[PDB]
Amino acid sequence: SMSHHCEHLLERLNKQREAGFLCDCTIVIGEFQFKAHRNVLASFSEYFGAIYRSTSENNVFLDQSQVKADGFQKLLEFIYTGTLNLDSWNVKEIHQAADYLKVEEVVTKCKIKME
Amino acid sequence: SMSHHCEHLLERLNKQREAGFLCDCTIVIGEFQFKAHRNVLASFSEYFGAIYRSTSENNVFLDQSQVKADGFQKLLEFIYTGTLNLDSWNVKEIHQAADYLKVEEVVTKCKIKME
Repeated sequence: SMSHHCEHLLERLNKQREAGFLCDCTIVIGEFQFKAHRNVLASFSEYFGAIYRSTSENNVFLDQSQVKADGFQKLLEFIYTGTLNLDSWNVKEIHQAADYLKVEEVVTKCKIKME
Repeated sequence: SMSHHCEHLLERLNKQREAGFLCDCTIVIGEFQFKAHRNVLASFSEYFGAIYRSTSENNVFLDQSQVKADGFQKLLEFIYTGTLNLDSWNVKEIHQAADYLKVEEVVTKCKIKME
């Protein structure tokens, strides 16, 4: 019932994101743009949460010298699915994205892996 | 991990709602107003979903002859917690709200109960 309720929610939220529906955040990293929901990002990222206490601008432009787009892609997918498939090649970038954006679930999963 | 992920999300989304944070929907039923998130409402209510394909107005004014505020309160709490505590006195109104707002999880739970 509760796994069913919140899993329903998460699937729908991810369907909306993939459809570009109600996405009130656009995250920019160089020539990459990502559509998402501010309430969802705030739920997992202290960086985005701190931002949305400070401005109503939808667009957040990230420092590309601090976050790789491919890292953020995997991080966003994790936020919207609960899935984090970490391997030797992507782990550093994903770690870097989650550390910069303060998504501590992932940071810890990464350094655990990095061993 | 996944129950943990989506339960985290849901708790945060409900904390945000109770704080009046990022709530881009105000639902009005007579002299009652409710703050919520449009993406969350759309995930569970075909009525609200159909609305957000049609307008960008945040406020939705409901027909109070079709939905009681106390019914909608319990329905909203369910949406944001996964919890639906139905008893003889509230079940009709909650049913009426979920039928009008097409939240089929609840409609069925109600008529199941109503036996």
